[PDB]
Amino acid sequence: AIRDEIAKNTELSYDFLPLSNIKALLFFNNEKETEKFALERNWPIVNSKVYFNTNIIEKAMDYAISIEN
Amino acid sequence: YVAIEEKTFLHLPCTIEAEEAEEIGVEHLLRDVRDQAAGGLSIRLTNQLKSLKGLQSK
Repeated sequence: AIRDEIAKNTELSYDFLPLSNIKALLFFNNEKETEKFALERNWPIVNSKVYFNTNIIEKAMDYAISIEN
Repeated sequence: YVAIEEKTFLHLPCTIEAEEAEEIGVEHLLRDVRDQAAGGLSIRLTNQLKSLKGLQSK
């Protein structure tokens, strides 16, 4: 219940982590539990290092038809 | 008009062809007379689409 939080935190925190740092955050004693979790989190992983990621005419007529009702 | 044989005046067509200097002048003088066209929004937006179809036809 906590870890997702940090995860759900860190997703928006910053896009870029070394794997050792993910272990540091999520309180793992293991390196592989990490990418276990990240896959479970769908996190694309690069070699220890993870990444977390109507025309105007129309608009005009829309404003009009909204006005003349 | 010209005069052709008898000898009366043949009528001819005319035009007002603005040379560039008269383009500039007539423009700059008629800046202010441009119309307000108070017709409601629907009226204007109609006049337009009419114009577009006209162009299409031509």
